[PDB]
Parts: sequence; structure tokens; C-alpha cells
Amino acid sequence: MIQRTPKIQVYSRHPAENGKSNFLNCYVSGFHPSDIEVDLLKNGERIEKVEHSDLSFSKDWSFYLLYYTEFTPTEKDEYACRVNHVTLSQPKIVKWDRDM
Amino acid sequence: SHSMRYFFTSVSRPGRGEPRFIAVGYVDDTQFVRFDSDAASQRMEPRAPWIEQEGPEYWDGETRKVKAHSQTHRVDLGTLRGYYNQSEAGSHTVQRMYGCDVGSDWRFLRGYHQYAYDGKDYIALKEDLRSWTAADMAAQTTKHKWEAAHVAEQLRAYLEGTCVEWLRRYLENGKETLQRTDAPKTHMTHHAVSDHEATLRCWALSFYPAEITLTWQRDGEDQTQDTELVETRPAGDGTFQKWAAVVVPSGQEQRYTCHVQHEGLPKPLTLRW
Amino acid sequence: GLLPELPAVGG
Repeated sequence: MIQRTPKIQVYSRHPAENGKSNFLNCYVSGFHPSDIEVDLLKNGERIEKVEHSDLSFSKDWSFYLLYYTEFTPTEKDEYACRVNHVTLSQPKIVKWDRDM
Repeated sequence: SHSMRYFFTSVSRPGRGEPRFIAVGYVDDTQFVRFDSDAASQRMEPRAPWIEQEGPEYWDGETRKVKAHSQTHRVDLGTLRGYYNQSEAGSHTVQRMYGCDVGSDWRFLRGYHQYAYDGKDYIALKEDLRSWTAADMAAQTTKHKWEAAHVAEQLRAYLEGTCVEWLRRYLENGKETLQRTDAPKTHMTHHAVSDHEATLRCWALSFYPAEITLTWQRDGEDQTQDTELVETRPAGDGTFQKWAAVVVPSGQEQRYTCHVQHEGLPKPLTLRW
Repeated sequence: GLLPELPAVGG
């Protein structure tokens, strides 16, 4: 079996303003095999109401998934995406930057 | 130009039970149906409002067909484990994609039917819909089998005929969304990297379809150096996002222009700080 | 709408 590591983008659906409801996205793509663990973290702690898209793939057979949750950004709160996959010795954490 | 595609993934589960099977259907960049072997319904389910118009006989048929697809992929996993001399202990993956493109004229343009095992090309129907690309000697076995059983002709009949007819049906029933372009909402941001230099980022938001080109120029000339182009990503509401950035000397921001090409834009857009 | 008969890789 070939093994491709996931590329990760963490981002909001809309431009982020404090106190305005939004959606936090972790887009994982370019990976193989399909079994992957993806969590959204609020200040290091796992968020519970996280949904994801239906598994699909690109022309080169590599998989992609969108994980997402509704959230209200604030000045203080830290958000991040935690991804684990057979290609990774440790789970990779990508922080949500406001850009980006 | 428009397209209908179905994507199928089966993952064997050696520990216990039958494989995980996930099927999804798209018109262009809009997912409209799904099946998941781990979901409760065991039905083909809708994922866009315009397919919900379809009556009970559509959903019974698609459920029957998708389950038959599920069993073919289960059997395939067994077949390929044998062909590749693998044990029963490991998890393996089969992937299959098929479908059709129509042109601006809404007439058949291209058909596809291709297959991978453990993420590597296995077999693909070629553009003529009459011949096969077998990647290795396992796939050659499948090729000789499929040529003897005239699989290409059966697929051709679907891909040139029924497939295009479904696509046309869906494009009409979903026209409010499927035949609407959403032009990118563009803007530029400015990030000071030091006293000497700045990063200009050109944003393209809320666009559909996903296909888009973002390019930077300096003084009106294509620049590749010191740029960064992210992969196009889903917003989650059916639209897409992308950005491109360029690092520039501070005070020279005005020399640089971001150029945006999209189907929803009559003439290309130009942004400047 | 799906293919009526999917071909199996082992016939």
C-alpha cells in the first residue's frame, strides 16, 4: 500500500469577527489510506459537536474530508485542528490563524 | 460544460465484519447523493434539495443499485487479495470512479470508468470507451476478462446515453443552483513581516464552481518568485475559497496586482493595494 | 443515476 500524508488547512467559513457566529473548518486532503482521526480543539480541549463530510477522493486517488463545527470567535480563545494518521509519528496540530 | 461523477471507496476490515463502503455522487462540484454502510438508513440518501424532488421509485432503484455496487466491491477486495498474494490480516482499499461530461451544447463529451487498489492505478477505461489501460499483470487479468465479457460496450451505453440523460435531468431540476455561477468575493490583506517587507494576500471567497486561477503581476508582468498559492478549499456551504500571497518590499505594494479568473466573471478582475 | 450492472474485477 502507498502512504500519503495529509495536508491540513484550518480556517473559518466567513471573515472572523468577535461575538459573531461562524463555522470552524479543518480540511484534510491528499492522504492515503482513508482511516484518519481529526479533532477540533478549543484551548487544547476537544470539541464534541464536530461533523464531517462524506469521504471522497481526487484524480490521483488521494482522499479528502472536511471537518467542521459552529463557533463564536472571541479575542482570547485559541482554536486548532489535531490530526492523526498512520503516516505521522505524533498527532499533528495546526493552529487556526485569523489569516490563516 | 457539466459533469456527473460517482465515487466509491471500500475498506476491508479483517478484524471483524464486512468492508466499510462509502459512495458519493456529484454534479460538477455539488454532492447530491451518498451511501454509507455504517449509517442507519441503508438507503441512498439525498444531499441537495433538488434531488429530493425524485419519487420513491428513484430512491428504491438507487438503493438497490448502490447495494449491488457495495457487494461488487466486497467481492473485488477478495479477488485482489488473491491476485496480489496478500494475507487475510491486512486492511485494503478499492476505489472506483465513473461518470460523464457534457459540453456547452449539453451533448456527450467524455466518459470515465477507472479503478485503484490500495491507492494505485489498477484499470481505467480509455477515452475511446473501447479499450483499457491495465497498470500491472493483476489488472491485465481483469482486462482480458472484461474484453471477453464486452464490459466496455455496456459501459459505453450508460456513459454516452443514460449517464448524460440523468445529468441533463439533474441540471434542469437543480438549475437555480447548478446553473448559477457564484463569482468570487475578492479582497486583499497586508501583513508586515519586518520594517523592510510585507506580505500581500489576495483572497477569493464564496465562489462556485471550484475551478479558479489566481495570479500575481509586478508592473504588469507575471511573477512566480516569493509567491504562495494554497489549495482550493471548501467553505462548507457549497462554495469554495482560495488565496495567493506575495512578499514585497515595503513601499512597493502599488507595483503588484492580483489577477482573478473565474467562470462567474465576464472579464477577469484586478486588485491592487 | 447509477450504472445498472457494475463489472466485478474477477468476472
